[PDB]
Amino acid sequence: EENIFVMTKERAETQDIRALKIAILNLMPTKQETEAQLLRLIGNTPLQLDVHLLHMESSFYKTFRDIENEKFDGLIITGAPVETLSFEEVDYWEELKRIMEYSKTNVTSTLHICWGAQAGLYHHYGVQKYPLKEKMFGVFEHEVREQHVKLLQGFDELFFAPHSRHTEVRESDIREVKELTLLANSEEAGVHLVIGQEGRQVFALGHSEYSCDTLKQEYERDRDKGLNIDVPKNYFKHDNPNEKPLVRWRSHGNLLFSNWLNYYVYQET
Amino acid sequence: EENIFVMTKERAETQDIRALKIAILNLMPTKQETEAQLLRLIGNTPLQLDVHLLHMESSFYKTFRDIENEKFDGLIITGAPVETLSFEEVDYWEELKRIMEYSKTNVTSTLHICWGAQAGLYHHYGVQKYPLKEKMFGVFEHEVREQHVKLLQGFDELFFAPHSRHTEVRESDIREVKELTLLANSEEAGVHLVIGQEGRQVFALGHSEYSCDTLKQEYERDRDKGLNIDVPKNYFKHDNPNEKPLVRWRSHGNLLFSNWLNYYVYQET
Repeated sequence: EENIFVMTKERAETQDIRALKIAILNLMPTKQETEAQLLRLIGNTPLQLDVHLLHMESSFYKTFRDIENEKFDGLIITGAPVETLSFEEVDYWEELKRIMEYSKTNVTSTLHICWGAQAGLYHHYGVQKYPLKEKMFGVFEHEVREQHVKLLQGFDELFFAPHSRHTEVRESDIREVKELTLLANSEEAGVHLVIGQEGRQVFALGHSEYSCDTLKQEYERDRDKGLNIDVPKNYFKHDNPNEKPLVRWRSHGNLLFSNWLNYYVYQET
Repeated sequence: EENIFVMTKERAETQDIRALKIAILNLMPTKQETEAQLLRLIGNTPLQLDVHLLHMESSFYKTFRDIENEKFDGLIITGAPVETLSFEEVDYWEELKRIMEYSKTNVTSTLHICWGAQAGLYHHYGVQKYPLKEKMFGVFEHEVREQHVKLLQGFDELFFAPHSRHTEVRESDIREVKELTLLANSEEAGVHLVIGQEGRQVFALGHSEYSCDTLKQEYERDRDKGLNIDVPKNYFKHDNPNEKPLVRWRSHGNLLFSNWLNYYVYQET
């Protein structure tokens, strides 16, 4: 045949797509590290992003007051160093409730990380947290629990993710809630990824956003405070803290944030 | 402060980038499956791709004759069912030599898969292949051997990839070649990813392009021919062939092809 056809994979015409409006609520005291991590991870999209930084009310930062009449495509609520308290004992609990209630109506998809996820689950769905006898601490094997869920687009069926917490939510408590769907659990570490109301909320209980040495730094920090803490599991070679950490969770951290931004924060029509 | 700044991750301005010209040389007899797999995998880029299908000389297909005066951004040379023969005994060896020589000068980066990789290594660098006493067959853990190599951008330090072959190349033989750099090996399966001349050639000895049931189909095909073949390793749960395969290699198959296309096939200036 004289005229041969070619296969053309059409370029992504994202040029004319309106920028995604994204807010990050950093509840951390070690503010800079978290911000940097999340900023790298949301680079995982060809789309343009306007990132608004927020914090509580006890110069790039705003408060809920400044945005309560605004709408966002996405919101990230980080973890916080308050997990051993009852939710209501946390100083800023009432302001956090206003933000989370606001998120139902004014944010397309809100991503909750670690304690922020527990807070979101508790407030929105009544899921309680519970103390662990020792810290769930290391990198753990997870398994995908749902097929054909956009958030898990491209995930390996088995994948690694870090956890760092002295508390937990229980699979059984999440199972009871119709509006929740369990996406990824670990035989050892339990619940990691959960989605609520079709992605209206995304909850990540582990710390997929962690960078290379985060667990290492936490280990040494706690060890120096004189805490009795074990080496993070499946992190150091031979459990030797002088060794370079093994990074097995990087790819699925990128996939999580990329799929969130691409399929949940961005909506068509 | 009255004027708060926002962080903006700028959208990828790939709109005005010329389409990447890519050729796929399918040496397989089971032609359609391979083509489909590779086509899905090269969808992993926001860039536009013109894909030209080629085959040997013993309607979307062309031959080397049609393109010998052309230049390509990228070329994929698949594997083939001829691994037990000496390279020179393979019917189309001489035409394949012309193509591979052509690739040095007329293709920016050529990706070689499985036997195609052995052929490329042998022809370009004198690396010989050797018979295995039993088939290297299953999904295997690999480790990254080089930091800061674009092809391994976003890779976990440990990752899974399939192998399916009764022959091998040896790490030591690859080590001797200055123009070759070993990127990923496996304690069990040996050499997987190698790069030659700064990405001018990329060699993948394993089969990261394999889809879910490929190893399953091969197992049953060989078992039915009356061959004595073991269950693929780390593939079926409990080594039970009636079970759904475990897919641990999907993410790094996508990363491989995405990084190849983005950082080796596409060049600036």
